Amino acid sequence: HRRYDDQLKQRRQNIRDLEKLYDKTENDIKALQSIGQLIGEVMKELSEEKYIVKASSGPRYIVGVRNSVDRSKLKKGVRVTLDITTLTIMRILPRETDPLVYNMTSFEQ
Amino acid sequence: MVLEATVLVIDNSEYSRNGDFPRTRFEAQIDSVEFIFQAKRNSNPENTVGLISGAGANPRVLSTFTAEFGKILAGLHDTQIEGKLHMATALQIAQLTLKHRQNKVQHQRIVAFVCSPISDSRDELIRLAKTLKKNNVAVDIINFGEIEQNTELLDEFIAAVNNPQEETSHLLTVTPGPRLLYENIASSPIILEEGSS
Amino acid sequence: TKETVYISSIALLKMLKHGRAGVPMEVMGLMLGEFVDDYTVNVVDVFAMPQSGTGVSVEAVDDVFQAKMMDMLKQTGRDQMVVGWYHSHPGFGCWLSSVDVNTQKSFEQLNSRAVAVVVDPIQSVKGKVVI
Amino acid sequence: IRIFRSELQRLSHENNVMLEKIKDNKEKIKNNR
Amino acid sequence: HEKVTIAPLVLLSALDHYERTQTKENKRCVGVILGDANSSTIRVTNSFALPFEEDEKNSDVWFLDHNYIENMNEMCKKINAKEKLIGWYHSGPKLRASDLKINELFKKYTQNNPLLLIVDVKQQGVGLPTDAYVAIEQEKTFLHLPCTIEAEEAEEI
Amino acid sequence: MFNNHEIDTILSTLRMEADPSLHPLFEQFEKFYEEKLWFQLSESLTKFFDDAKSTPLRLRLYDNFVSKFYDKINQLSVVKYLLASLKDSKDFDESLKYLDDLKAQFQELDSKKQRNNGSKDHGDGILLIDSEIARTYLLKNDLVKARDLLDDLEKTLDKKDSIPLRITNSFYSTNSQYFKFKNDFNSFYYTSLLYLSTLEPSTSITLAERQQLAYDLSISALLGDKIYNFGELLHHPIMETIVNDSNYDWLFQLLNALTVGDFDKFDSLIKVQISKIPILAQHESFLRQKICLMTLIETVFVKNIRMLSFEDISKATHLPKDNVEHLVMRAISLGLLKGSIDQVNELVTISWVQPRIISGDQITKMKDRLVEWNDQVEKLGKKMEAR
Repeated sequence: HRRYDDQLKQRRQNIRDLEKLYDKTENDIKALQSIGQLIGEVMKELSEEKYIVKASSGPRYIVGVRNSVDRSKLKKGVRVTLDITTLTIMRILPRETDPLVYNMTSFEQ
Repeated sequence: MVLEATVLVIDNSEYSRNGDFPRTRFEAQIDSVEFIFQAKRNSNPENTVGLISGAGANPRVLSTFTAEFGKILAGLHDTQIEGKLHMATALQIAQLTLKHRQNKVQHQRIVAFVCSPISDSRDELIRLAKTLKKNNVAVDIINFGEIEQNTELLDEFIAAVNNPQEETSHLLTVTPGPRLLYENIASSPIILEEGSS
Repeated sequence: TKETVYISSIALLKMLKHGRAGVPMEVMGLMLGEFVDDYTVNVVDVFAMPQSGTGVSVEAVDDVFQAKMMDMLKQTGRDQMVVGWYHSHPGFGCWLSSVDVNTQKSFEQLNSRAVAVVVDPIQSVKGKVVI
Repeated sequence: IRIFRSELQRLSHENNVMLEKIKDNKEKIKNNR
Repeated sequence: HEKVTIAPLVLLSALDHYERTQTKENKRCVGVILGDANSSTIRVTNSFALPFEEDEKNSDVWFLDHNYIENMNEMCKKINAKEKLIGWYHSGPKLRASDLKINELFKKYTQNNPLLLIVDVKQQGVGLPTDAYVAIEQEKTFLHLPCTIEAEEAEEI
Repeated sequence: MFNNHEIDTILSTLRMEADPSLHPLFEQFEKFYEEKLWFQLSESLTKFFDDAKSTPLRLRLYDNFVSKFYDKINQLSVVKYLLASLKDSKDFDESLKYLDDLKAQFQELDSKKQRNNGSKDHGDGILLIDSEIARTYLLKNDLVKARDLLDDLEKTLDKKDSIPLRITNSFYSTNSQYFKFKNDFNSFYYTSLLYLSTLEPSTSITLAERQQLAYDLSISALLGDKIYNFGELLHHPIMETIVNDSNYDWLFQLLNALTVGDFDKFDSLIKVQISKIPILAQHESFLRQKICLMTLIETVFVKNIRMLSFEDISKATHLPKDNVEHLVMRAISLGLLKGSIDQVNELVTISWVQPRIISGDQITKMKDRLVEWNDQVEKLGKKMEAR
């Protein structure tokens, strides 16, 4: 009676403890296949769907947008996320070069 | 000893709202799955047991043929106690389940439980009995119902199929209450004994 | 005559979808169907393989994953004869895959008429569709 | 009596069912490193 | 609202399983769409068939293997991680009583509202050879979402 | 009928090992009601086909049998009948004394089996607590304090999703008498429409409650200016299931009253209760004109040109030119219509808003667009093709 009661609780606790560990492994391996992106800075505005930027990974390349990309917030000198394949602006990033939270001391309150 | 492929049928009906039978019900069907699987897979290799449900919410296939009963017990979980009753639906599903199967050229066997008198149609169940006879299908029917059940579509379904005993169908009646469910089935031709070819 | 590969509608689109992940990375696949020399050449179904740590080599293909998948080809009507192994590579001037050497020489032992297909442009896409 | 024995044997096999998922997940992380 | 985006890779893939299996008017090929239903734009980047069997005598009799459903979805994760279960597709020009009973199967492993797709090999009348519908209840209530087709750069060219 | 007097007793004296711990007061007090067929919450099986409004005197006994009901049939017998059927007792003296009884018993059921996945069945013990909360605080403290607790019930309906629709019915059941005692029956009319859409299997109702239900449905449409009119109640199987007199005929009298426009037929057959409020006579003028205002674009009229003068609308509404100008302005102000009004050229332009369920007059006029456009296919269409 009481012998199987102690093993019943120990069996259930071992399942829930290992379940959270196996769920993290399955979720982590799904993010390891994602494709990276490039980074560049806008030099001068060419046209609406066509821009002239300067990439940080190499020389300059003519770029553009893809879908649901805001073209109103894109100005000269604004750091943009460049696509590797299509070579277009995807995400929107602020303007920074050297880290300001490491080389520069940053503190709150 | 026993080399075959057996499909299990777990169904619910208007009479599934009970569970007074010894003290209970639906706990005997789950306990009967563990006895059938251990008497087959452990007896001889290449023994796979499937599980289908032709009642409750929707007449779907719970667990197909495999070597582990974990997915079989998972199919019994999250099942409506009270649901629609179609017995003849599960008969055609089990035939299509045995139609496409791994490791062909085996002995087809179907084990089903009686949760109700099964009044649907007369001539429809007659053609279903003669169809399974030409394909050499083993139909295992264990009658429960309320006390005794005779002169109905269940007896007419057996009389239109089985001339031969071990090669087609059998008959078994288990009485609720303090009775051994696995012992009466073990001595019965349903499990072990003969009928495996 | 020789064997002139005829690419079906789905055969061209899946090759671009299998090599969709990364410019530098690489995948593989198996061409299917049955055909006879002097005309008929056809590829019925194509399917990819998981990317391993060895890139593309004789140990890249997984016979365990292939056998488990091959059993699913029969029930769906997808089962055909394997006519070759198609790959995806970034491409070079000559010998577009530097890690692929000993594969085709082991492939010609089973069937001497089997070929191997690689998608050339991989971000170089033009619209003449050079493969 | 029968409740503690039936629930223990059920959760004992279901623990191995969860172990069947990581068996394939182990080969997934080894190939990506 | 939401819109259904069907890639040309999916539309041409469903047409292949019909001819190779020698499917007549008595059978309808069933398959599983793969994509992302989280956002308002539903895109299907992958499709595959399943060993489905149809019975016209009883609409409640269907043969579907759940083992091939979970295995193929897990094995195809190595290609792209953006492919999950957003629903399923089936063949045939019309919706019979057997289609309503099979709607609650994939809903167990599907988080958001599943998506239904009807592939027509004949394409008789007007446009839209593939119509998309959503399955939701308050009685089953189906709504027709706008059907658009958008592919990648190399796929459209 | 001996069904509940025998089968219920035989089941307890035979199955469930030996007895389900039977009390001596069970079979002793069961024969007091004889064959009169009052089973005092007949307890599942017999209760399914047999139901009445009789007040149970066993309330101090079967209330503790819930533990016996789990192994008996199902826990769903509590939400279908028994504790859920206590609303038919019409006993207001028990108020606030059944709160701890009808709550803590469900709190034990929620803390025992059901956690996330639970065991055996699913989808139980959710609306059981929420059903008795709104029915209690509706009495005693004023409706202002009762609405504060309805916000937690309203958020549950939008968030939680369950198969049974009792969650929707139980929330609007108390909310019905909220707007019934107050003014603004437009919100009460929209609530009254949500009770009956399609339920075949559920909501067991006899001819007694159908007349009580039709009362709240009818009164909702007296002052209600939205969503068609009383004819919607006739579209549902209600008027055929109730009596045709005793102030239940208001649907038949006010049906033609919105066409002929005679107020002496309805006001003569009613009492002084609803005739004292002048607002009731005002809303009857809106629905009378809305029938003709929907004909302005395409319903009946042939040429399909939208124009209305002050003389044509005055004869249709049986109102002078001064009162018809004010009636249209008040109709648009309530959100029923849109558009503008031209008094210089005597032109009335009203945008189409309120739909209608009528049909059969649009088939001929839709053919006009079919025939007139088909002539350009043979003439203009074949001219560009044969180019």
